[PDB]
Amino acid sequence: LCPFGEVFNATRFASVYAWNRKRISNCVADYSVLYNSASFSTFKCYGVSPTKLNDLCFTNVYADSFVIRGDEVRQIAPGQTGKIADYNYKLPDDFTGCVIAWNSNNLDSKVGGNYNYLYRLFRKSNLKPFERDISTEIYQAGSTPCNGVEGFNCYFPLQSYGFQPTYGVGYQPYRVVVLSFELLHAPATVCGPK
Amino acid sequence: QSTEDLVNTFLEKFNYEAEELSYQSSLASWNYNTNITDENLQKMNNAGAKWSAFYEEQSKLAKTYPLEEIQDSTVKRQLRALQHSGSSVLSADKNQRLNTILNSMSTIYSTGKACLLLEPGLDDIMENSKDYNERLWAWEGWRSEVGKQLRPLYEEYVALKNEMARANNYEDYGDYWRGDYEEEWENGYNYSRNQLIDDVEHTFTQIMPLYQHLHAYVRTKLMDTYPSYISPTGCLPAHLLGDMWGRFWTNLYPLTVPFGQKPNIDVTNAMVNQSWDARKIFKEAEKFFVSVGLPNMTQGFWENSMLTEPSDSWKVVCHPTAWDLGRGDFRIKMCTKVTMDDFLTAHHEMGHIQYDMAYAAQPFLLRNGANEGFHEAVGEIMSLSAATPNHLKNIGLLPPSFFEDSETEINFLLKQALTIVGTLPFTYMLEKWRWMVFKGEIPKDQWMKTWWEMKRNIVGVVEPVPHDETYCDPASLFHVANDYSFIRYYTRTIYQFQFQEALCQIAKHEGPLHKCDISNSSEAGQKLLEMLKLGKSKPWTYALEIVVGAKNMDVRPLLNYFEPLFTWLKEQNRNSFVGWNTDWSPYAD
Ligand SMILES: *[C@@H]1O[C@H](CO)[C@@H](O[C@@H]2O[C@H](CO)[C@@H](O)[C@H](O)[C@H]2NC(C)=O)[C@H](O)[C@H]1NC(C)=O
Ligand SMILES: *[C@@H]1O[C@H](CO)[C@@H](O[C@@H]2O[C@H](CO)[C@@H](O)[C@H](O)[C@H]2NC(C)=O)[C@H](O)[C@H]1NC(C)=O
Ligand SMILES: *[C@@H]1O[C@H](CO)[C@@H](O[C@@H]2O[C@H](CO)[C@@H](O)[C@H](O)[C@H]2NC(C)=O)[C@H](O)[C@H]1NC(C)=O
Ligand SMILES: *[C@@H]1O[C@H](CO)[C@@H](O[C@@H]2O[C@H](CO)[C@@H](O)[C@H](O)[C@H]2NC(C)=O)[C@H](O)[C@H]1NC(C)=O
Ligand SMILES: *[C@@H]1O[C@H](CO)[C@@H](O)[C@H](O)[C@H]1NC(C)=O
Ligand SMILES: [Zn+2]
Repeated sequence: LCPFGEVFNATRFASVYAWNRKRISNCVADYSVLYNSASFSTFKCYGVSPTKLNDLCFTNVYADSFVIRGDEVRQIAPGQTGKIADYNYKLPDDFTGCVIAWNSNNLDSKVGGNYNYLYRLFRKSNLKPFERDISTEIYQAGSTPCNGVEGFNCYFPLQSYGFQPTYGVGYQPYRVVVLSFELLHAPATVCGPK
Repeated sequence: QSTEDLVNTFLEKFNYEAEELSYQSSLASWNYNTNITDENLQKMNNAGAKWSAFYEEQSKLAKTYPLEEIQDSTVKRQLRALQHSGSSVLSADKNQRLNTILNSMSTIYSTGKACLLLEPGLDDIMENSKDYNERLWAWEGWRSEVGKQLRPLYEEYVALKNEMARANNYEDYGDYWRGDYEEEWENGYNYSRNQLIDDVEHTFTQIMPLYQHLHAYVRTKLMDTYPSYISPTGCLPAHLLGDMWGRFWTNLYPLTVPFGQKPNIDVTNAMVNQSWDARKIFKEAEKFFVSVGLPNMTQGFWENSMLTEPSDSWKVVCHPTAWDLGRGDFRIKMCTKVTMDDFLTAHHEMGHIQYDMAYAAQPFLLRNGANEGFHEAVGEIMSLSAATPNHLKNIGLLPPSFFEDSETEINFLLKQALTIVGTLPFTYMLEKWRWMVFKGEIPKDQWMKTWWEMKRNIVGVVEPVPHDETYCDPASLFHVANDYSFIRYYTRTIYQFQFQEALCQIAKHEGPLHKCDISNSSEAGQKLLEMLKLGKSKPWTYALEIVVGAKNMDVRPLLNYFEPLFTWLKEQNRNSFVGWNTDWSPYAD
């Protein structure tokens, strides 16, 4: 009987680049309370339908929770391209799991400008599936490198969203949680009756 | 490693670092206009200074990239927009002097005093008073007091502006202004600056006949007030033009009305009967804009916008404006009332808001109009289409038994003509004088002797009192005392009718053009949003050709709009003389 609730309604969510990982094992699964939330803008489950959840269950489940914009929600999907889908968080082509997002403008805004959420816009190459990098090295653009400190033709690789209450709809903050399964040799434990 | 590679990275940082410093300045400016206090001014000034400093730093540091190697089309023009800005870099010592001169030149106009300040009392005499003597002294006095102190300051202004223009490999300061229409493309969509002088000089000949007729009636309808004071074959004096300088003729309507027994189309009483309010007006405007296939208004529009007088004793200006603060923020600010006049402004501002929403997907540097006239021209056709009898009857504010009379149409056409057609010779003359002066061809010692020489020859307005070279007439205008382009209106006037003819043709309306309507048509709006979404990503020749199908301005649509008025007026000139003579003087008969 693992508490799926606290994963969703947690106090603070992390930046996109430092995407948190939660591991859940040796418990039961309760998907009714997630379905009856009535506050999910996107509920796209890929390879997931409540019809056949009662015959096959998995061993361990991983959860990822972060905060993104409103127009970047469509980029959390297999094969999508853009900025967040190749520099921050990529879903493998053979992905079996669920993505849930909801609006959370009422909690993460300030009239003076919230500056505690960051995203990365430059890199040397695309990120491998389920790969992370929190490197603070100054990104290099030109052929000639700069001596560890930026200025001309050198750029810091992180930029912050200035969330404010009176933005549009595609710029309002959104909270996203992704659930994925694993099929290793551990005993299949996460599945419940009724 | 190519130059394009560095350019792309440099631009992708700017596109996001400008969006905050613009938003902060927009919010600071909006809060002051909304609340007006003694403390918001400092915040607004700080935000503006920060944004200006950031822009000036980026524009200077972006000049190390040569333009010759750029291959992509839009990427080159983004840097063209970024680099040309900040061209006012000639000398640090001279910059302070120029700024002080500009501020001093602007100061006297703001603090002008004449026995009554310009806005409260001085405007009323020129706009409503019908006394000959009262205007006769006032028109001279306004130039004598305020103007004479502005003449010596304006001498160095033209020289400094010419030096600034020559700094950037231009010819004269006029050519610097003429660069808002210059574009470079393939053989079919290229525009050169020196053609703009010629094209306008064409589009004024074809309007020459009609204007002449408009010069006749009024001349024979102003005879009654002054029987033996002005000659019946000469130029109209300036002080009897219904305005201080003569920009609009719209206040001569009570003096020259053909049929005063038929009231104009007014629905204010019907609105009063049904107890309308601001929200009803704006919902009606939203219905009008959504019926033509355009999208609707976002949720925050009704919550963040100010749409009425604040009656809590706080001071506001609330001059009608529409704001696109940035990043999904759209607001409209206007003191709403319960008269018919605000019904047109409701559509006029919504047009600007829709045009702003259209191009939000373009990069930051491309979020504007095609040129300096498209943005305002888009919002006039909505007011034109929302003031027709058919729309008023369809909405419900008008009884179904109402009919249309020929005299009503003639009076409406004359009322619109006195506002639109009468402002074209003045607008053309002012720009012609300024361009010639900036070129320096006109001798400095005969400026007045040249200026009035134009007035008789082009617009046919004669001064009441002879003047020497001490005076400086053009400085009397607000747009001249401050550095501002004056050629926008000439283009906008033609563009609005150019668009209206095509849209009405696509809507398949049968009858004369002035009785058109574009409601209940999802095709015209769909075609319009095809160009509105472009923004500045393509030159304005493509934007024009997408809708009308041509590449240059044509004044034929404007002549087709006023065909009934022209034909009906043509009969009244048979027992009259049309034209003016440059032979009469105020001092000698
Ligand atoms: C996460 O925490 C919130 C805390 O408010 C839970 O919200 C409650 O939802 C139930 C219905 O599911 C209501 O009856 C309660 O009144 C709500 N608030 C309270 C006081 O708990 C939410 O249900 C939790 N998450 C999940 C998935 O159950
Ligand atoms: C747009 O490009 C055309 C290209 O042909 C320019 O046409 C020039 O016209 C002059 C005058 O006859 C010729 O001497 C040139 O040889 C033509 N070609 C070029 C490349 O200059 C035209 O002047 C350009 N500008 C406009 C406003 O049409
Ligand atoms: C709105 O228009 C109606 C049109 O009839 C007005 O109605 C009459 O008003 C007078 C008083 O002003 C009453 O004595 C009559 O009985 C009303 N009805 C009729 C049939 O004449 C009405 O007053 C106007 N104003 C409002 C706000 O209702
Ligand atoms: C634009 O947004 C408005 C709401 O701001 C939409 O209006 C609603 O449309 C639905 C259509 O079924 C009606 O049931 C509602 O009563 C309307 N009003 C409200 C207050 O919700 C409008 O339809 C949207 N766009 C269009 C196509 O006009
Ligand atoms: C504007 O500022 C004053 C002073 O702080 C405040 O009382 C008022 O509520 C604000 N807003 C309005 C609607 O005037
Ligand atoms: Zn406008």
